[PDB]
Amino acid sequence: SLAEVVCLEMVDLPLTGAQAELEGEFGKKADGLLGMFLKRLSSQLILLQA
Amino acid sequence: PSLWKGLVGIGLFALAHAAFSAAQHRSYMRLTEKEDESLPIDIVLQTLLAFAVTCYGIVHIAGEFKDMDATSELKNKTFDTLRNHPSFYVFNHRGRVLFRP
Repeated sequence: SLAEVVCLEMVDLPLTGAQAELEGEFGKKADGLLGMFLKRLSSQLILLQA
Repeated sequence: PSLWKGLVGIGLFALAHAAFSAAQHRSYMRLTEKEDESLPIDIVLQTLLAFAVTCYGIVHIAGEFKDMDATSELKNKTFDTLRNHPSFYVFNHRGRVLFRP
């Protein structure tokens, strides 16, 4: 059936398990600066644990 | 005190951590293609504080100054340490017959 391709599109593969964390720490919109600080620190802590 | 070295060390560590945080944020912004392109003020404050602390620390660990007036270094000298010439030393004194003949 592939001898008569009529349309073709190239979609990007989903995000890796590592690139999935970048959405977590950035974009959570913490209330204050001290909260965002601990949030980013905890994300980097999970990264160093991994 | 001698704790300025630890101060500049902690400052440099905080600066490296802020650099890593900026790298992460840049990677995220290039991943999602946002038109804001604004670094988080949370990491900017850390970068500025670490820079200030580290600069103030290295200003202190650089070493102290010394007076320009030469008459200030010789104020404690005495003639007992200026008459002696290490080149013209002679060993035929009484110290040889007195101390350990």
